[PDB]
Amino acid sequence: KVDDVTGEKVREAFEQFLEDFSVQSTDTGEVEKVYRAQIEFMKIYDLNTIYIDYQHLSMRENGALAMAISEQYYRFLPFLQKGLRRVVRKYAPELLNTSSPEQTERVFQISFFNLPTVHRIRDIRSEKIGSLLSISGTVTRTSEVRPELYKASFTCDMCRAIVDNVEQSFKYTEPTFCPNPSCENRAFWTLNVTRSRFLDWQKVRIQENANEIPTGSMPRTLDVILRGDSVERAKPGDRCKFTGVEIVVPDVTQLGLNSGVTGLLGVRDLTYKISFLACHVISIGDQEVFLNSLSSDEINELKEMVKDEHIYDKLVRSIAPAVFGHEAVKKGILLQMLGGVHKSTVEGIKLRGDINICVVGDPSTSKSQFLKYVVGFAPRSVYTSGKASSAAGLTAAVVRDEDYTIEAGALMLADNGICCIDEFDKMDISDQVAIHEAMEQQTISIAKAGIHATLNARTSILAAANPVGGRYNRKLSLRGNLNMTAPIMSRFDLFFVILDDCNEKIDTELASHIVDLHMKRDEAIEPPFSAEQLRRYIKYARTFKPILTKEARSYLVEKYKELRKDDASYRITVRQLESMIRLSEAIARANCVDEITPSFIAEAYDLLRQSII
Amino acid sequence: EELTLESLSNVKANSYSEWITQPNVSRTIARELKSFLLEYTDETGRSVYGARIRTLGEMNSESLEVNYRHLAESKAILALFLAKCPEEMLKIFDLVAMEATELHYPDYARIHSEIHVRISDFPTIYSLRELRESNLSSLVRVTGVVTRRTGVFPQLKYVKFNCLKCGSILGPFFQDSNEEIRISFCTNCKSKGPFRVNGEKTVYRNYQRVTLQEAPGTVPPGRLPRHREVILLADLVDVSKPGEEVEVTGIYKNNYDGNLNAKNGFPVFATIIEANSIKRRFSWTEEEEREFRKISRDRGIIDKIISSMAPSIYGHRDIKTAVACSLFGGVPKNVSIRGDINVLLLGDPGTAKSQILKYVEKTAHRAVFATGQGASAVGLTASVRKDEWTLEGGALVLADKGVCLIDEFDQDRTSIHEAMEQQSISISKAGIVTTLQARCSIIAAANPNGGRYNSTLPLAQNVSLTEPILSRFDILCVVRDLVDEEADERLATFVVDSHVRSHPENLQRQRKKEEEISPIPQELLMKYIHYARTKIYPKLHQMDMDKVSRVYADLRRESISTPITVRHLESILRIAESFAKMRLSEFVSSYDLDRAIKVVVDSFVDAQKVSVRRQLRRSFAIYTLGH
DNA sequence: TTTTTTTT
Ligand SMILES: Nc1ncnc2c1ncn2[C@@H]1O[C@H](COP(=O)(O)OP(=O)(O)O)[C@@H](O)[C@H]1O
Ligand SMILES: [Mg+2]
Ligand SMILES: [Zn+2]
Ligand SMILES: [Zn+2]
Repeated sequence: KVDDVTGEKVREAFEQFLEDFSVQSTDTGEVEKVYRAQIEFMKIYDLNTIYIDYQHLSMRENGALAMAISEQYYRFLPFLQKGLRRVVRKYAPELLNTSSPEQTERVFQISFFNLPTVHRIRDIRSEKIGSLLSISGTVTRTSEVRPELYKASFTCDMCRAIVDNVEQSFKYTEPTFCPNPSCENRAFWTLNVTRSRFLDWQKVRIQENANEIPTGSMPRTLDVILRGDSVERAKPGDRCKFTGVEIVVPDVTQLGLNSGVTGLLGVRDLTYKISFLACHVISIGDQEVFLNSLSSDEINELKEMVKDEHIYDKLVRSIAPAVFGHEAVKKGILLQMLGGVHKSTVEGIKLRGDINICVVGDPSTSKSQFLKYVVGFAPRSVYTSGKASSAAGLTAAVVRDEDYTIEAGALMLADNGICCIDEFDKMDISDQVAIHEAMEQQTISIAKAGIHATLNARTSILAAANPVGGRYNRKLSLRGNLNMTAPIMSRFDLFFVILDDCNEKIDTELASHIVDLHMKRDEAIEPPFSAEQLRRYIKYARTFKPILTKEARSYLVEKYKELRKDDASYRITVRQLESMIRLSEAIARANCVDEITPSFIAEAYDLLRQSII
Repeated sequence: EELTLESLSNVKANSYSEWITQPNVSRTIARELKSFLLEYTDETGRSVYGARIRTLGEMNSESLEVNYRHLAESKAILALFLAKCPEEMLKIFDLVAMEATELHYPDYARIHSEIHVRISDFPTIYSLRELRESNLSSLVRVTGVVTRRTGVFPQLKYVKFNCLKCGSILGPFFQDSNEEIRISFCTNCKSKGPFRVNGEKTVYRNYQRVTLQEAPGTVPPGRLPRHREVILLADLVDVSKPGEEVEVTGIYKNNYDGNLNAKNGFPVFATIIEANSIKRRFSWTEEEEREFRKISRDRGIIDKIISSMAPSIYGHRDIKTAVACSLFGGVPKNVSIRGDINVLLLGDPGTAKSQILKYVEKTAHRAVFATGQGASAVGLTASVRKDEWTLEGGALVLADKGVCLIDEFDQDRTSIHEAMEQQSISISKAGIVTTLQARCSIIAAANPNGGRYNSTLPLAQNVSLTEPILSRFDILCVVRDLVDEEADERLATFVVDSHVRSHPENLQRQRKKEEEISPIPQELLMKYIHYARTKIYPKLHQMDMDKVSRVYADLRRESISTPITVRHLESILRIAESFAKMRLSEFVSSYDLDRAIKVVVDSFVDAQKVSVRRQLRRSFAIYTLGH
């Protein structure tokens, strides 16, 4: 056959890079041949794929091998796999076989990782076709894993000659001429499913990131393909980097299974479609188990702010560092992010522990910046404007793809996390009702379109509206000062109503603060804690499970009685007591106390009292 | 020559199936399987499979139940072999079933030429997402909720054919249920050609497919639920209904189709499961029958039941009574007397009415819960879509003698109208006039006039429902957010205690957890309603019904004083029957009628609060509260 | 179904 002496040279260099790499940071520069050690671990677990750092092979042999493979990855891949099999035979001959009946050949997936750079979706070019690259972006769509037919096998339906180890092209391929020279069967190739080996496969769609080419352009999208262990390796709707080769997808319909090339196809033309074949995938976007996940210094820092007793106030201060004032509102953020203990009673009734906050401020109150910080600083956080939004896009949508199927809405896109709702006032009343039922149920059911599916839809909602007429009439009542269905009002945990004040001192302070925010830009802000530090502490608190206390039971019952008397009930109901308990849970989580404290209930009582105004 | 079971341990074959297909290997496997069936026994020593065969013949069932653990207990080698290559050993074990059944029931082939093996308790389990190509071609135990079901249509179990060229007859090839035959050749003349199916020789098996979707809870949070299709074959066809959670065990098969090929531009195969044994994941028993019969007593059994209604919800004892009566219901007397008890649960928002409705949902053997805004009147009634051309039923229709939980009170309104007037759903969709008998109880709830209840103006004025709608309710309930420091304190104590008891921190502890908030255990209660409705059929007391007549006449007189209807009398009778049922009384007693009178008189009192409430109270103090 | 000017 074709010598491809360069190919076999690359094979040899690749096996020598896999076995004689002789590099290891463990025990300082002491060489372990980390690829030989990875082969040893491979024997321990008997996987298929081999993780290969691009930088390792780059330092290997001056990176000439890295360059060659990175360009002609497609051409070199069979040689690389053959060399990997040779290495396995050398050191892990057991793994050389799949490893009872006969064990077939084991396929090894060379999933290179840690590439030098990531090229953006628009950076993609035909020049890179077949070259190993890495692409970043969020996963807009995915596919159910399905068994691509890697190696095919067919029984000759005229002589029974069985074929095997037939690689398939994009279109389902079949043997052309019977291997049995005596036989002359050119069709009738009953696929031997048992003999043939199928690899797992999954289509995945991604879109351009916001700060990628935002300049006057719609975010470009790419169809990457997951194979082998990579399948399902990443969750949907998350920014991740995919390393692999650029694959050109010919139209199978043209293959037969502007114009296109022809005269091969034969008379038929052929139109292509570029795509990407991911080899390795990396995402970039218990209390004791969480601590284990943390680094030693990270655990120390955790303990450090745990020891701090002002920690509560400093955290509240850290919230929305750019935003000035409205400290109670920042406290509301913190508490909602912490959430509350969700529980289902013995009777089974589910009791939500989440907190759905609502904000009613005049324009320019920076509520927009408020939500921007919230979502940006919040995982599982979705931001949307009520004025421009569709119910299905917000909760869930039904689409037909070969065939009726479903598409997650904002609630799904952020279920079990923050749900920012900007311009809520402008939001459609019917859509508001859809959310109402969905959030109250903590569940979304797609009854329509024939299908009757249902999804968890559990999450927290940060409603953001403006008072009717762009201004809150203090003479009027919250219910009436803003257009919104009262029952949904009942299930909004909080209502931060933002008013204007002519306090000259406050005006001067805020003006100076803004002007500094522009002068010194980032230098102006200085929260007590870093956002990553804040998130680590927050998750640690999430790990906590507050427990109610006898004194707390009492304090709660008297405080609820006092609230009922205060309204004496347009805004005071059993829902208010439920929110009181949830706020107590959130405060304890901020206090990182497994038990509730009447002080915590006092804080929550003051919070709700202020919300009442 | 045949081989030993230990010899079978040495697979010594290219594949597990390759080993199984070995002739002597097949003989050994069959012998061992028959040995297991006849020999393997419960610890009691009785041949569990012997009794299973006995029943199989008796019931004429064509599917034989099999427990995987039992074979794992003995002959586990065959368990592993089957797991690796389910199809082959399934066929062999089915023949073993032939032999085992015939010896105990000679000539059973007449009753069923064949039998189907039904493995059970398959240890390994995977979710739809868990499924992997490694899993393919092997048995898998999976769970989910059926999304859509197709009608049971016949399929060609066995097929002969006829070459158009000569084609007198072609072999009776067995259809695989996943692909066509496509012989693409003729034995009579060596070549291709149109191979007309031989209608003379062909076996037909019932065929069906139902889509299965991952359970919501099973879905990882944020993760998108996935669904796979599972083909159901004869016997297994039409076991469960769409929207029902189910677990199945079948071979994870697959096949080629250029459709997906072009769709994904890659050589990928569609994957499907051929169900071998289905399982849906309440019914009382003799122990519970006799236990209910004892506890059925005059000792405030009605009161105890009410106390166990919505125990998570404080007070509302009248509401608890109404919902209990609805759960048990009343005996219908067709000719067309309704037996259902339609109850509306009007209340101030956030008054837990939705929560008690959900409680009933959990506490209801069959019920339908829908949202007036989030539920479609079409989805309540029916819809038509291509299957092809087919219709589907509606939620109201889905409610068959089962309480129809609903709230948030258009097309839905007229659908209820037709429903309340007659418990059936007429429809002429696609120019096909027909009716769908729902015959089910209804439960309603809403906010008066979309705002805090108003004592002024009657209850009807406090709502917007048409008076017909109001009357056709067996009863109506009103809840008001009145403020009382003592009641508020009691409610707060109850709520905080509920949160504490429900807190995760707080199995054997369940007995202390229930805290006797419910006098009867909830499970026993659920079985109680089921057993009572199934068996208890109250008999009205004509002698007492005379006093009922004069009482209704008095109520009519007072309505003229300031509006009763025969519907009120029928509601009183129905709820008296329900009272009898709650205490497992097949004979209605005067006390049932007294409670019915009080309840219905109260439901009449809810009308016209500021107008007449006091006058009605004075008039009926003896009729409703006097005794 | 969802989005969508446009008229009714
Ligand atoms: N009697 C009661 N006992 C316990 N909780 C109650 C009671 N009445 C009202 N509640 C509380 O009110 C809250 C809201 O009730 P909900 O079912 O939403 O009423 P609605 O259906 O009117 O919205 C519930 O969480 C429930 O705990
Ligand atoms: Mg409710
Ligand atoms: Zn051949
Ligand atoms: Zn012929």
